[PDB]
Amino acid sequence: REHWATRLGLILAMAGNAVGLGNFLRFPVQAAENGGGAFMIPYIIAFLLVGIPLMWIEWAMGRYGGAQGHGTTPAIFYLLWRNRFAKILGVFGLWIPLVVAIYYVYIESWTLGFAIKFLVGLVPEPPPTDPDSILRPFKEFLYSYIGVPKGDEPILKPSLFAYIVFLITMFINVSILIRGISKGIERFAKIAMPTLFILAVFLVIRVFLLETPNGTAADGLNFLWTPDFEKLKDPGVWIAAVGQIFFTLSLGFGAIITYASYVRKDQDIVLSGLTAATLNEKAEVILGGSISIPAAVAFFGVANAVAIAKAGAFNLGFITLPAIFSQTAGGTFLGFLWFFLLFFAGLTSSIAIMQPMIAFLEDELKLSRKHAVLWTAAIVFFSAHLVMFLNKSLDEMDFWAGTIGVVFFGLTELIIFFWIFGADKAWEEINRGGIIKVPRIYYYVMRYITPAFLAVLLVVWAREYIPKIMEETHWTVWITRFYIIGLFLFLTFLVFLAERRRNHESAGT
Ligand SMILES: CCCCCCCCO[C@@H]1O[C@H](CO)[C@@H](O)[C@H](O)[C@H]1O
Ligand SMILES: CCCCCCCCO[C@@H]1O[C@H](CO)[C@@H](O)[C@H](O)[C@H]1O
Ligand SMILES: CCCCCCCCO[C@@H]1O[C@H](CO)[C@@H](O)[C@H](O)[C@H]1O
Ligand SMILES: CCCCCCCCO[C@@H]1O[C@H](CO)[C@@H](O)[C@H](O)[C@H]1O
Ligand SMILES: CCCCCCCCO[C@@H]1O[C@H](CO)[C@@H](O)[C@H](O)[C@H]1O
Ligand SMILES: CC(C)C[C@H](N)C(=O)O
Ligand SMILES: [Cl-]
Ligand code: NA
Ligand code: NA
Repeated sequence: REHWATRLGLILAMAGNAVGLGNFLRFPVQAAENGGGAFMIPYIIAFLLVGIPLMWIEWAMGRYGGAQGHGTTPAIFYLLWRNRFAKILGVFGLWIPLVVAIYYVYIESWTLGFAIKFLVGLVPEPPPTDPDSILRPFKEFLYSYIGVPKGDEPILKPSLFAYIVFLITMFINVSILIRGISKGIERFAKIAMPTLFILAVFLVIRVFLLETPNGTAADGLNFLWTPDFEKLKDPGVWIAAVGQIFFTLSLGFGAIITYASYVRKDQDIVLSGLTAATLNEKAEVILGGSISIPAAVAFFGVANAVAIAKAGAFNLGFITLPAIFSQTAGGTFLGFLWFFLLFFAGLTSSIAIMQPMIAFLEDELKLSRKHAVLWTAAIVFFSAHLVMFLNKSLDEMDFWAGTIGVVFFGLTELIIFFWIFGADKAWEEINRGGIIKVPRIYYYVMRYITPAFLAVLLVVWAREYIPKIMEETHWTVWITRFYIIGLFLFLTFLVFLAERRRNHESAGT
C-alpha cells in the first residue's frame, strides 16, 4: 500500500484536504447570515464537541482499515462490524464524496476561470459612485460565466470559456491524482499550502487597509467577534454552526478516512489529527473570516454586508469582493490573487474527495491507479453536466450529500466505531502510537455527548426544515434526486461486485 512519505507532507496534505472553499466562501456567508458573533459561540462549541472528536475517530478508522488493505468505508465498516448492513451503510462513504466532488470541482473551476480573466484584465469596468452601478457589472460578469437563467426555464447556459476551464480543472486534478499519494497529493500539498497561506495573509493585510465613509475593516472584525447570547437558543444557528464544522473539517465525507488509510499502522494520529484540525480553524476564522466580511462591512456597513451574505452563497465571494477591489489601485490584480487563492484552496480539497472512489477501485476492484483515476475522473466529469446545465441542481446535491448526508454519516461512523466495534477498543485504537494521548474527558464526549448532540440535531432537521425542501421546491429537483439515487445504486452494485471478486479470490487461494 502507498504511504505518506513524511510527517510534514501528511500534515500539509490533511490540512489541504480541510482548508478549502469552505474556509473562504462558506464560512463568511454562514457567519454573516447568522449574526456574526452570535454564530461563533455555537461554532466553537461544535468544534470542541463534534469537530475534534470526529476528526480523531476518522483518522483512527482510516489507519485501522489501511493496515488491512482498505481505505474506504464499505470495507472498513465491515471490518468494524461484520454484518452485510455495514457494507451498505458504508456506500455513503463513497457516495457523499462523489456527489460533493461533482459540484465542488465545478465551483473550483469558476475560481480558475475568474483568476485567468482577472490576471489578463478581461473584467468589468465599473463607472467611476452609486453602489449598484459598481456591483451590477460584476453580477453580470458571474451570471454570464455560469449562464444564470434569464427567463422561466430552469436551464443554465455556461459560457464556452467556463466549460473549457472546467475541462482544464479536471485535467489538473487528474495530473496530481495520477501520480499517487506521496508523489502526487503530498508533493503538491508541500507547494500549495505555503502559497495559500502567503496569499491569504497578503489579502488580509490589504483588506485591513480599507477605509470608506461607511466604515473600516475593524468594524467587520467587531461584527464577527462580538458575542450575542440571545441566539444561543435558536436551533437554526446551531444547525448552521454544526453543518459548517462538518463541511469545513471534511468530516463525514469519507475523505479523512481515506487519507488516513495511507498512514503507517504505528504512526501517531492524535497529534497529527489535532494539528490538521487546528490549522484548518486558523485558516477559517483568522484568514477566511478576515477577508470578505471586513471588506464588505468597510465599504457597505454591517446591515448591507449582512444583506449581501443572505443574498446568495456566491454573491460575497464572486461579486461583492471583486467589485470592492475594483475601486482600489491594482484592484484587478488583487482580484486575481483572491481567485488564485480560492483555486489552490479548492484544488487541494477536490483531490481529497476524489481519492475515496480511487481508493475503492484500487483496493476492492484491484484497478491500477491509472485506470482508477481515469474512471473516477470520467464519472465526475460526466455527472457534472447536470450541475452545469440544470438550475439549482448544485443546491440539491449540496443539501443531500454535503449537508444532511455528512451529519447522518458522521453519526453513523461514530455509532459503528464507538458503540458497535466497542468504545474501549475504539479508544485504544485512536491512542495507539500517539505522540500525545486524547484527553480522558473526550472518551465520555465521544461515547455519550457527540452522538446525542448529532441525533437531536438530525431530528430537528427532519422535523422543522426538510418538509419544506420536499414540498416547496420546483419539480426539477427530482431530476437531481433521481440521478444521485442512481449513483447510490451504482456504487452499491460495485460493492456487490467487490464482494463477489473477494469470494472468487478466496476460493482460488
Ligand atoms: C447529454 C449530454 C452529455 C454531455 C454533452 C455536453 C455538451 C457540451 O456542450 C457545450 O456546452 C458549452 C457550454 O454551454 C458550449 O460552449 C458549447 O457550445 C457546447 O459544445
Ligand atoms: C485558458 C484558455 C481558455 C481558452 C478558452 C477559449 C474560449 C473561446 O471563447 C470565445 O471567446 C471569444 C473572445 O473572448 C468570445 O467572443 C466568444 O464569446 C467565445 O466563443
Ligand atoms: C444533463 C447534461 C446535458 C445538458 C447539456 C447539453 C448541451 C446542449 O448543447 C447546446 O446545444 C444547443 C442547440 O444544439 C446550442 O444552442 C448550444 O450551443 C449548446 O449549449
Ligand atoms: C439536464 C437538463 C438541462 C439540459 C440542457 C438543455 C439545453 C437546451 O437546449 C435545447 O435543446 C433542445 C433539444 O435538443 C433543442 O430543441 C433546442 O434547440 C435547445 O434550446
Ligand atoms: C468537552 C471538550 C473538552 C476538551 C478540553 C479538554 C482539556 C484537557 O484537559 C486536561 O486533560 C488532561 C488529560 O486527561 C488532564 O491531565 C488534565 O486534568 C486536564 O486539564
Ligand atoms: C468537502 C470538503 C473537502 C470541503 C473542504 N473541507 C472545504 O472546507 O472546502
Ligand atoms: Cl466567460
Ligand atoms: Na475547511
Ligand atoms: Na483545500
